[PDB]
Amino acid sequence: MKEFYISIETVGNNIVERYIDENGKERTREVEYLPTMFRHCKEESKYKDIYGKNCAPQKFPSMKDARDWMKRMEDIGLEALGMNDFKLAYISDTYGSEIVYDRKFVRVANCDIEVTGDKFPDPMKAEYEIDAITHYDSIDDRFYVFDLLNSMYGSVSKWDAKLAAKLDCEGGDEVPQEILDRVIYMPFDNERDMLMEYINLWEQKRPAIFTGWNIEGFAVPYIMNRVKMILGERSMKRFSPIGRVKSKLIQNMYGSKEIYSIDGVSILDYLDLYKKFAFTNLPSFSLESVAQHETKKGKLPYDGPINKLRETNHQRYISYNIIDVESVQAIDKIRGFIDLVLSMSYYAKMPFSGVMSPIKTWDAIIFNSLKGEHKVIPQQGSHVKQSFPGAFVFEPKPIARRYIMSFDLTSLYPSIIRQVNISPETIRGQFKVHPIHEYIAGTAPKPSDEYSCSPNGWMYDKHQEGIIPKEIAKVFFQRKDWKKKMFAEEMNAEAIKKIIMKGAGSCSTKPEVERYVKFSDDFLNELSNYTESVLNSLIEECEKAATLANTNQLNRKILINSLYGALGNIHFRYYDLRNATAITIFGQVGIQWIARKINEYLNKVCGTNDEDFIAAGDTDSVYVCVDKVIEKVGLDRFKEQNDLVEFMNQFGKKKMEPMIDVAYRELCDYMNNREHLMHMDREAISCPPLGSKGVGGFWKAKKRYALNVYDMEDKRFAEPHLKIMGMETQQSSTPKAVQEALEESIRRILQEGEESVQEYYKNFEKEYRQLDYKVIAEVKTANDIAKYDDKGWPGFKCPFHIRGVLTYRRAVSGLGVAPILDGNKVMVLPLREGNPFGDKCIAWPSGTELPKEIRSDVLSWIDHSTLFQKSFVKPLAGMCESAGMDYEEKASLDFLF
Amino acid sequence: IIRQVNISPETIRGQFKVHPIHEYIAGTAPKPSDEYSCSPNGWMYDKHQEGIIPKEIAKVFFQRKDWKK
Amino acid sequence: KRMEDIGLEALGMNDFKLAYISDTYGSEIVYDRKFVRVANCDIEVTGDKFPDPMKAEYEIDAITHYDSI
Repeated sequence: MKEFYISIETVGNNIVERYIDENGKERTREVEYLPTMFRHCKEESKYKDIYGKNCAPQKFPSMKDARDWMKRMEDIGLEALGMNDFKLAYISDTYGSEIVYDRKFVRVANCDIEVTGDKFPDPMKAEYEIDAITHYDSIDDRFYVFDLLNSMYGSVSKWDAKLAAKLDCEGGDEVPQEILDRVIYMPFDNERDMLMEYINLWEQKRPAIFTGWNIEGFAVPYIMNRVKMILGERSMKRFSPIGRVKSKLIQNMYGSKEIYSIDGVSILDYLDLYKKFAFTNLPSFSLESVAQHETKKGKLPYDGPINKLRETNHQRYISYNIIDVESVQAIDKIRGFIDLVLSMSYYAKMPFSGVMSPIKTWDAIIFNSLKGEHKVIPQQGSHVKQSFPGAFVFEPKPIARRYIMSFDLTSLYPSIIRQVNISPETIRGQFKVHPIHEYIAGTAPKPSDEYSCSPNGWMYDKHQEGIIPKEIAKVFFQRKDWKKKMFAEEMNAEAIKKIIMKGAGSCSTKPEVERYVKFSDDFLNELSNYTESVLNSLIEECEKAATLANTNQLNRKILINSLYGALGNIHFRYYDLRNATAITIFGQVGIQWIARKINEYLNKVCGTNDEDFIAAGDTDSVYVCVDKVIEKVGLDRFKEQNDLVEFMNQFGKKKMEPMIDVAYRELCDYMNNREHLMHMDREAISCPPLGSKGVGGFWKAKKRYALNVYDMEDKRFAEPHLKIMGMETQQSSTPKAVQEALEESIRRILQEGEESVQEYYKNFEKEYRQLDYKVIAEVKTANDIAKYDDKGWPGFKCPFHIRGVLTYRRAVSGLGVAPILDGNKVMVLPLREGNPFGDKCIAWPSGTELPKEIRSDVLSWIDHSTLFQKSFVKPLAGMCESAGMDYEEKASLDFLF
Repeated sequence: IIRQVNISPETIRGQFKVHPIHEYIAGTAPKPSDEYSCSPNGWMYDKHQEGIIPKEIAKVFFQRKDWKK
Repeated sequence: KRMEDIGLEALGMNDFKLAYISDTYGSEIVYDRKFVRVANCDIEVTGDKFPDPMKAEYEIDAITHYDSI
């Protein structure tokens, strides 16, 4: 196979690189790199810069020589062209051509750690002890488990595999058997031996990419702080193959935590990878909920705080962590995220960790393309931070819109990038600036005829294609090609399964198999001339090829989606404030333009005037509300929801292409570009169920609403699915039972009608009173109690939770219960005025129950009324007031005339 | 405190079972150690070798005393 | 820089001024206050606008400089 690397780093005047040799074995080499820099030249040279000026190369003998040359030509006020970074230059020059790789060869390690502690174990200080370490090695495909037997928290027994494999009722933990087939378990009596064994295990099998769920937040820091605090820095630095473990301190978002960097292994936090490369939103991003979402496999419920688990049934503890690491692997097996990171790294010819930063990725790819085109990139200009106006958010009228067709165009910012061709050399000057409303209404004349136009007052070329548009075109063509390859792989795989269940009894031999291309019929016959084992190998190969196609396709997708955020950042090598402002305000101008055109055309077609049809909207989405066409055609014509959906789909199909084309060709000739790529679709629809009196879709606030979608992007649903955001259905401040109740109420108001919501209100209101008092008690933190107490009675400015704690202490005076301690958590149950305890609330310690003697007296005297309203009534009020709806009725309007 | 507890970057010898501070304040907590000195943040420093920082503190103290005399 | 790239500790005083003082004096230093030239300066500039430390626009009319020796 081709020579492909694992990880490159810089050590002094040398480039060190861990790679895979020609025979599939891991090796390490050290090369004294000779950087080749560039500078401006008056003489004729074949190397021409971005603008077109001739430039001359220059070789250098040392790393420091090149750096000092850059500094010295910087301080004399002269510009030096090329790349300041050198690892990218080395990797680009060494390989040059596109590289191939085998995912099996690269060692992908997974880690997870469990630390028993009195208080939350703090990764930065790492004061507690490690007793659970599960390291998953890929090529060895092994779950190495390190357990600490004799800790300072009391010695415990030894883990048993067969016991854990059993069902939980006999005392097991239900770990799947194939997992225990690979669990290499080792106990340790003392911490030093276990940590040293982990160190030497890292040494023997050095990971190439070292991941885990929330790893740089809790795992990496804790392990390294503990090895520093136990063994010393001289062993802490043994993690890296080059002996360099430098600690970065910032995490400037709140300045809370610290990240780590082991020079030689590419740390890649799986939590960040999921957060950035999933396009999904969840109420909580903790491993358990997302694992349930992804693999539909939670773990057996447990009891008590985690801190005491090690001392109660440590067995389960260790088994718990063993399913912890697998869950992550499961997610990988569903998403192929590490295959994606390998694909991007080897497509951009760049180090692995750069995947975290879109700017580095884009710089690498654009430099590689330009170097392939014999050009030179400019020096990274230094600019100050000048924030530009944000997103043009439409104004939503809090009104219920029954028939609302929503749509947003594809790659808004990337498409605009070809509308204005904004590369640094493409600027051509400025023109006379009109008010923005003039361009919105089109009253301004043509800014320029032979030169392109942008609403930011600036002007760009038309015949000279920019380098950034060239990269956009290349990546977009690659994405289209790989989507075609996906279709090819899909029907090839279905042909293979057709061959499989047709039947094939013959010889066994693997033929000349191809990838990412369509399979011929004669090839299908040849595969039918092979055994069912060979057929299984063939479907495995087809599935692997399809997964690689997915990695490539979503690679292109995220590159395109990240270019916009790359261009607007200061440190990007081709930042232009004019370009960023043009991009943003052109997006605003385009969405306003299409909103106005929608209003005009819908008024003309309906025959009315001055009517507004556009609802709320973002910088790319315009949820126009169109119900006039439905009533205009005649609601009686439709007998089923499917017929109405199909009719409005045909209306959208006949309305989008011609209207959008005419509403964008004039803007295209205004802007004077080569061609208008800018276009929307009919992605989303919504409609209240036929024959019902539900509102269908309302609008509570900006980006806070609900709809009953029938068809997302031609994915029809037999029953309508509710799409909800903004409200507390997804907000975890309220309990989960009320979350279910709110989502059900939302469904009822959208679809069923008024009386349904009234009945559900009354039903839940009856059902809430007898619900268990544990879940309907508010979680609060009990602190600084002694300050707010007055001889065991409430004092000045006594907090509500502290008030409840004081009432509890008064009530449990003489009950023989443990007192509430400062810093503890308490569930609070408010009380009505006049209780024998003489106060409006009570609070009891976390994880415990109310005392039996006073439990009945409390329960008979609790005030659930104001809690119910705060946890359930609040939302309905907003939607019903914003949907022309009532949430409880006490007037007739019927009994009289 | 630095001179008495014998605290220095080189006299660290491990940690012990930390108890909550209010348990130490009332004196009901168990004896943290017998072999080396201890500090109620939950750390343990050797009793015998006087640290460099305590040594310099003692030097400066003695200079202070002789100069004031 | 070379040893830091390797990652091994480079012990010793990183600032060489302290190394010079430690090496070339060694014994307790004896000094006299009549040889240290300590200076006290004060300024007064006549100008309509409030004085701006960076602009340095006006001339200087009153300067006073006190020397100890």
